Amino acid sequence: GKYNLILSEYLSFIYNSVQIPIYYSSNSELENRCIEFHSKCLENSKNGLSLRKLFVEYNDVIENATLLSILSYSYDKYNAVERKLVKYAKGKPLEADLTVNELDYENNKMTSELFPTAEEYTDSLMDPAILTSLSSNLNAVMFWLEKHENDVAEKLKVYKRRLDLFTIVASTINKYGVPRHNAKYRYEYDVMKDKPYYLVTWANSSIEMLMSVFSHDDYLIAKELIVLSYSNRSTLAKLVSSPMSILVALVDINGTFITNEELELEFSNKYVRAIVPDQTFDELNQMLDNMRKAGLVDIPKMIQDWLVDRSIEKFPLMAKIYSWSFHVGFRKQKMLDAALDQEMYREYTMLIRDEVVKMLEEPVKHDDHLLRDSELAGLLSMSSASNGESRQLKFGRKTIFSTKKNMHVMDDMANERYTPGIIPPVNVDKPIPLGRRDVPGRRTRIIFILPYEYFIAQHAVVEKMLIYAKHTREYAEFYSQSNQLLSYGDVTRFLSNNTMVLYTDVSQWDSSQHNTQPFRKGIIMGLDILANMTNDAKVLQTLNLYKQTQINLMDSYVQIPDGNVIKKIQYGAVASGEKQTKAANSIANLALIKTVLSRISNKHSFATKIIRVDGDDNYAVLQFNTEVTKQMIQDVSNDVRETYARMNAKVKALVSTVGIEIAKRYIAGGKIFFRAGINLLNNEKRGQSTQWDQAAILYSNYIVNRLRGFETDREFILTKIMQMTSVAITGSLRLFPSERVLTTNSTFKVFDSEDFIIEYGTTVDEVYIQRAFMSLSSQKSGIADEIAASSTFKNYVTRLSEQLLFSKNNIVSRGIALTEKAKLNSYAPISLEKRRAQISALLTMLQKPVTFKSSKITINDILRDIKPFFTVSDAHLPIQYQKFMPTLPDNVQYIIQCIGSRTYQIEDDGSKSAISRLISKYSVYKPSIEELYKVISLHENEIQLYLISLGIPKIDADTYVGSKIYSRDKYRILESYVYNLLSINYGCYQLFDFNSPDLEKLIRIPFKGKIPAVTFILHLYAKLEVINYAIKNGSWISLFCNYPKSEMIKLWKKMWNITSLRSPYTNANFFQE
RNA sequence: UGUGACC
Repeated sequence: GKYNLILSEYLSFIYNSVQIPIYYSSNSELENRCIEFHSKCLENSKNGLSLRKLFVEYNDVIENATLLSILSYSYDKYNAVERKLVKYAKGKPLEADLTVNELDYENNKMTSELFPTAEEYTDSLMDPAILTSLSSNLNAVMFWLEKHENDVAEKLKVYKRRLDLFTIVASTINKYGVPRHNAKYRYEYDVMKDKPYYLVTWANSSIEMLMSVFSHDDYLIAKELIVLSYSNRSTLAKLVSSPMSILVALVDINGTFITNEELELEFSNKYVRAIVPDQTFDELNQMLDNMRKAGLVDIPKMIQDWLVDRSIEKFPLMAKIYSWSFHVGFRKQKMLDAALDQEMYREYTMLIRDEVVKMLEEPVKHDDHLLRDSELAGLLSMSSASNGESRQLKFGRKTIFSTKKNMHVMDDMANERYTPGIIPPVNVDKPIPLGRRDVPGRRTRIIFILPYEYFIAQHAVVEKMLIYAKHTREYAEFYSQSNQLLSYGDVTRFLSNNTMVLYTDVSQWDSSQHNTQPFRKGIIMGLDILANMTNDAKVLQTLNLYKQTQINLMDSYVQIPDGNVIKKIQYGAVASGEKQTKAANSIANLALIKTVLSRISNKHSFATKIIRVDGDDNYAVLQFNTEVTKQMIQDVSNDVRETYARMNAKVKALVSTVGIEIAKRYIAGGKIFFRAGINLLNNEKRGQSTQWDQAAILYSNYIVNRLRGFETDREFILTKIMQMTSVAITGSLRLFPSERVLTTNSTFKVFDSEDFIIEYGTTVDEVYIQRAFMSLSSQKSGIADEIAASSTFKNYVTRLSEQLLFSKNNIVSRGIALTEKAKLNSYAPISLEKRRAQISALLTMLQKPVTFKSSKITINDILRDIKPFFTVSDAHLPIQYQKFMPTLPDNVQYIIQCIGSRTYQIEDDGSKSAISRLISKYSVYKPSIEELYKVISLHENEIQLYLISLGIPKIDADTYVGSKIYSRDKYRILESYVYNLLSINYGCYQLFDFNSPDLEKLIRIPFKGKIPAVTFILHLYAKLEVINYAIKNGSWISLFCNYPKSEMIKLWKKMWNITSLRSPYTNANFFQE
């Protein structure tokens, strides 16, 4: 409940010259007492009278009623920031060292010096792209500095380390003033021309870093990064994190977890000697020197100290730096520079061609329907993103312009222009428009925004490839339902004194031009073989059109902006934007390592324990018939880089016997680590989400970092959420939502009152509000209705339906309509109509919570039903598992030491249900977990129709609707749907083994009948309650269940009428991965 | 309609 208190200290800090608490209650009498109180407060305020008396008079409302929101009548003029900052600006401002960055515009020159005129200006290279101001970040940091002014012992030392660093930011800002943002949180020319171009963005990164400082080591790290980053905006992060790829090969393995035959983590007390050739030490030194040459002092020393003994026990500091390096910010170059950098491949292409065959051989040979109706599949999968050009579009009786793909496909069909048979050119005549990918530390990469003919032509084939990968282990990122802990265990598995692991970053090869030929050619060569495997007109065309996208891209041309002009240049590299990007890249990176290993074999003899491709890295574990020596590693390493060299691939290739480091994960000393570098106060690009949506994403980002090892003070995050979630009524009237409003599991949830613990309403008031918010979940959009009524639209839906099903529709048809009415949301005009409505709705809600006919059941009610039938009792669980993920907080790690961990994702889509597999053998349709959920619960005769209506043959549609399987699917669907509503795959829970024998011990559930649905939810509700108590208390409890039999039937019914909830918190989790 | 692919 501490949020509602911290909220007032904040407003009482920001505004000084009133606050009007607004309460509400599910109880009539108490509510009028709330209504009355509100009034008297407004009135007294509108007379400068003390509210102290009303707070006593209505002591009842303050005690039993629920805080809904807080009114903020501040009559200043959004200033304060100006004044406030001076106190902290006593240090000497920083002076940009305009000689550190190559490209001139990467140096912190004065804005004007980069853009002499307002028409030449562009924030494109510094835009924080977030819906929160720099001004407020400042306010937030001082608010905290104040609150912890009079701290003691260690807490003070945290304040002192921060008071300093914040001076740097303050001193440097005051020298130019505080940049003022506009209605869209953008920094325009007038305000930026004076201050250094990168002032704002750098402020954001420094504040975000200093607020995540605790230990003296943090302070040392923040300090450096904050100072060097004011001048270096391009090599800092790569410099500060480059060493880590060598360090992993230094720490010895003294016990680690491995993967067993059941594909699960298991402890192995073994020892593996880290063998490092001297040459490696030189490389690591050159890296330490490079860091030094760039100003770096403190950080290099830390790695040097650690280098004396290299103890996995002191390694934590190395990982801390590795994660901090990213918080410097994103490297946003100019489209042109980003794009500018861009006989022995016989073996390499032969592999790409064969691998492409293995993945479609069966699908093709058996005239797979997916491949036949590939075009239709492409249409249902179509998104609402960009097609490239802004077309003029007429809908019904309205002429509007859009770039959306879903729009262009409709308008084009309604005019005979729809022609997926013809795959448009992407050469000099029709240059490829470009997109960009920005990341911290790495250089900017460009992206192709190809026309939809390309998606449709690739969709089906790519989905068949992803399936082959799903059950192929070399494809780490696609294999089974596996998470990263399984990949972690596969490496450590064969590590012994007679084997060495070989990791490799191939991100620079995929972008190379030397690659584009063997690539496309290898695929095409494969598509040919496949074509000579069938005679199916449908299959050969879908397979033919795919061959055409590869040929059109062999010689592509790109539209690179160069100021306010769009130069067209011939691009001879494989960029990315295709449907086959990830799959093809994986196929390629794998064919690569296979080629390298095969080559080096001629010299040395080894065994291939494992080969893996995962994103932009690939790796292998080799076994030798003798013991590995520092001289053997060197020899293998040289011949590997040398092999990569003869292919003209600029790639980083290292060799060790204990660790590996790749973009997604890194294994040091037998343990697993995940870079904690998600930026908080700066975003890659601007989307279309709301501030509320962004508040949730910030918190979501907070959580992931925190689990990964980088923690930002939770009071700072809470502060930010207060700013971002507020709503202005007028210019002096600002409304701030309460803890109950922002954390309750509703459609407006932003974060969990307690980290790592998701609560569900267990009080009438909580339920009250919960039902209210839903009442106004989805809002209308005029523009959306108009277009949802237009001919071109209805014909699209209709045309899609008539192609899919045979008999009647409705369940499916009502779906295709909506799925299409939603895609119109990417269209800003509609997006904006929606928000405006949400705000007014929410504006009147946090003013006097409306009514609601309820009648809708949510996972909340199900649980609130069960709760009362469980008896708690103190229990004890000893710690038995050793820590394998060192950065985890303590309360989360404890859980894992007691109950264990898992290496998989709990099926939450229902794809493993027989019915879903049936509909896949005959239909290109894909029902969601929520549709299968409603379907499976229909009367036997209705299911038989649905199936046959989608093309499922009677012998099969009938053999199912009765079989044991059907009855089963019923349970498995609901199981999948419920695991979905409980976020068993996100946050903290995704880590925990919910089938731990140790955990099962603490759950005593006597069967008083035998009805699966009820047995399931009771056990789950118990496992969650037990784990939550442990997450909050550090101790365990045992749960006993005495749930009646007469109740189990009432429940079972509720169970099948659950409604899913949509919210910022929910969408934040999906946005994660 | 300051917007910019695959996922």
